[PDB]
Amino acid sequence: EVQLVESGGGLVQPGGSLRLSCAASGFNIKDTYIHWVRQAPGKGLEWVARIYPTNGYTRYADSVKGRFTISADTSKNTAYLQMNSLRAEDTAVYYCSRWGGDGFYAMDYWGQGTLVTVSSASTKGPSVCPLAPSTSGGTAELGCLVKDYFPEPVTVSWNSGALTSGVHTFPAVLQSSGLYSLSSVVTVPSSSLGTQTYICNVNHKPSNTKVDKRVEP
Amino acid sequence: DIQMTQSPSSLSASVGDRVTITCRASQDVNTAVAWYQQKPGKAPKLLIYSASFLYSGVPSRFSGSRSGTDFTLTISSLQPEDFATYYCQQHYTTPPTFGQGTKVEIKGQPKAAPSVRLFPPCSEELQANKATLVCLISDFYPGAVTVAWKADSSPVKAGVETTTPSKQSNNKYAASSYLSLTPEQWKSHRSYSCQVTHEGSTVEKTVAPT
Repeated sequence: EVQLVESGGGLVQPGGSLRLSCAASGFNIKDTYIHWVRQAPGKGLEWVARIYPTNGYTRYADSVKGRFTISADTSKNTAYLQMNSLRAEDTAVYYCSRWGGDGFYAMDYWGQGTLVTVSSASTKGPSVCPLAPSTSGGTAELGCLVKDYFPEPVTVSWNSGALTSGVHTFPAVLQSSGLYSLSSVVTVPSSSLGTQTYICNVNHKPSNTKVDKRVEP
Repeated sequence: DIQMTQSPSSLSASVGDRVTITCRASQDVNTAVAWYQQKPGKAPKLLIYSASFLYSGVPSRFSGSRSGTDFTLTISSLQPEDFATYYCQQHYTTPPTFGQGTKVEIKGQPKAAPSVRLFPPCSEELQANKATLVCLISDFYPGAVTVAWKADSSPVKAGVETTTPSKQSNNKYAASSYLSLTPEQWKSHRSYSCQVTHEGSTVEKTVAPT
């Protein structure tokens, strides 16, 4: 039936440029209006632009005028958003959608969305710090702090992936600085402290960073 | 622009409840109003268009109504797949504008209390003349928590960074809070505390320059 597939999202820096595509199948974009709508992380929906591919006529929100161009190619049944002069505030999931057709000005079909992140932060590997802990004959918590990296993601393992029970790697905080930090914890036997070797292996591919820290009590 | 003011911003409901969600337009928009449903990681889906018409395939427990500038979505008997975020939109003019959303959430019949784990700074940071307390929070439902930091007994305003809760694979939540200190501050006090409030109940952990 009707489908809208988008592509072209990415990480870009302020002032940069990106192009999104919205490929329609199961109907003809000539019959209707195509729209872009965005959703910032944790926020609501904001309309960006619209085009009637039959005649090329466009409308924009003021927040993007002179920056973004909406266009269509009917022979490819595809609409585009040329995003120039990108700002941090443009960071969002970008959806295309269509009007029903005729008077039907509700948006009855939406694509799956494509993430666009705009940030002036530059790649930085994390610094990794062991977190040291005690209930005798009970359990203790140890961990690693993975501080000040960019961009996502990092992977953490313990003992090169041998140690799995009791491991919990937490989702990162995005700091006001624009950098991420996260932590990984393991709950271990108190009786094992000072004797068992515990090593966290932190991997940040964008910085080509591979760090192993031994955690002592 | 036309403002769509949606309320409430969230509500927790039981299966079978009658739920009504309200949206006021800042001016007349006639009946040019649509309701959308959105779930995590998915696109919006149209439920209701022209204020009160049910889009094709949408279960008839959904209804929409209009009274002047007041628009309402009613779910007559809430079903499990109805737990989601709802948005109103005016499409009367350009730009079309959306409400700010209502999250309809599963009420935690047995609520699940968080585990809290608190760590003092690491030496490696202290030697670089830095300090971070790490407060790690897991296995809680519902997925809302507030974090307060204490130096001795004094509330700590500055240097706090806290994640929004994120859904674990078991459908409970995890979150972290980071307090940035100077070594000076860390050592100038007897204790720092991380206090987590979930569903009105507090779990506190303390650490000390020890």
